[PDB]
Amino acid sequence: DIVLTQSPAIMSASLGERVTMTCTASSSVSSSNLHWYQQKPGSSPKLWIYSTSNLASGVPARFSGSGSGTSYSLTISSMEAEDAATYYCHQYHRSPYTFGGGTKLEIKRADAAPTVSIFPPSSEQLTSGGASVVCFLNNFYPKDINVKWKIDGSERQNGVLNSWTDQDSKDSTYSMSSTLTLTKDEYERHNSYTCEATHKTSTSPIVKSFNR
Amino acid sequence: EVQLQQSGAELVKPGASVKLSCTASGFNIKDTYMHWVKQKPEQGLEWIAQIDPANGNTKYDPKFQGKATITADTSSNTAYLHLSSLTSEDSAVYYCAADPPYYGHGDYWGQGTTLTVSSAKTTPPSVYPLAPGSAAQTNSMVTLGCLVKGYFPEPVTVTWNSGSLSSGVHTFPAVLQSDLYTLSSSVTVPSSTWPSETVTCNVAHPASSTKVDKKIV
Ligand SMILES: O=C(O)CCCC(=O)Nc1ccc(CC[N+]2([O-])CCCCC2)cc1
Repeated sequence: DIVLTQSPAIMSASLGERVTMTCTASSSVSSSNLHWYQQKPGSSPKLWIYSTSNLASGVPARFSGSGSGTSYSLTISSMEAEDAATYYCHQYHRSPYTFGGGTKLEIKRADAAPTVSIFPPSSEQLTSGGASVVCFLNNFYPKDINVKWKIDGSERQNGVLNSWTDQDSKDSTYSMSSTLTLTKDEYERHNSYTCEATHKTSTSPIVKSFNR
Repeated sequence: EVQLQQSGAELVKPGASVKLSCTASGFNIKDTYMHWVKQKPEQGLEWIAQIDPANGNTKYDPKFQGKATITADTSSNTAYLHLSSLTSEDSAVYYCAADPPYYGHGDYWGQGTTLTVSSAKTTPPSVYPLAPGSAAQTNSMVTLGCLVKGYFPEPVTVTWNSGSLSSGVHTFPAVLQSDLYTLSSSVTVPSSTWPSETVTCNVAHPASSTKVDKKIV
């Protein structure tokens, strides 16, 4: 029940940049019982800093920790690509033991407009009585993006499923996939299917559509 | 190496129960404290319970009381986590962890045990090709795709041209829609060599022992 709050929730850092993130406890804890873990998608959390300021085995010298009482922080002298991950502070002071909500550290790169591609349902799908229209918005930056589905002058909200990829290990971009699914009938009933993407890289939306 | 080895992935129907195991090598669990931590899909970490294997004493986060039971066996050097009356809220990756067993080094976490609670039946995916419709005026490169839909359970394995096409590929995290999963994958290749050099999407679903090859046309 000692609640741990991490700030910010998400943050980007250009390579070489100094980074600082904080962890605040609802009640004071011994600095010897406040730890930090690093986690990367697909693997277990790994001890990063123990007892507030000590680096765990193999952790780079660029990392550091500070604090006591209710206020703590983790600092990276100079940001490196493999520092990108989620860092969780943890208190092993009093039970129930708790973890902060985490700070997801991403890599800051130059903005990049999304590559949008729309795809009509397949005859194979149509034969089974279904119709999914897919739209890919690939390799863009930053992650913020809004996708709108328009069928014959009507915004289509329900029946859309979106999925985002983790920041690309090679170019630090993000990709998104959006799928609008209707029955075979609804789909044959309309002819204009549009996927509209609004990204900060441009004022006007990127538009991709098809007919029939 | 000192390490914690957990039992395999679990796929259980709601209302059932399951017992996960964690076996230590390189140190005796009776010399430290063993824990179980839960991480819900795409979420943070939640401490579940603690046990001192030397005397069996336990500690539980109040919200898992009546749901989780931690135990340990020093003769097998194994810690266990029992979860009853499973619900979808129990689906998560469960990690066992040991406080540092030796001076000079940190703690140890197992590789994790994925637990999926769902009543869904094993269902193979419907693989649909995503080829460009309009005249397609994207000069140097073209993006194609594959829609892997309505399958259970996870995972599915998606490759392009049997693993030969690995660059410019984006396989998106699956999404759950009505107990069944759906995912998509895109691949961008030179338009100069498509459709002359065929692009095939290969989807494999282990649980249903299916493997479909959908050629983009
Ligand atoms: O790394 C070194 O050189 C010295 C090791 C010291 C050290 O890492 N101590 C330390 C580190 C982590 C913890 C937390 C252990 N814990 O089992 C983690 C899972 C949740 C419950 C608590 C407790 C103590």
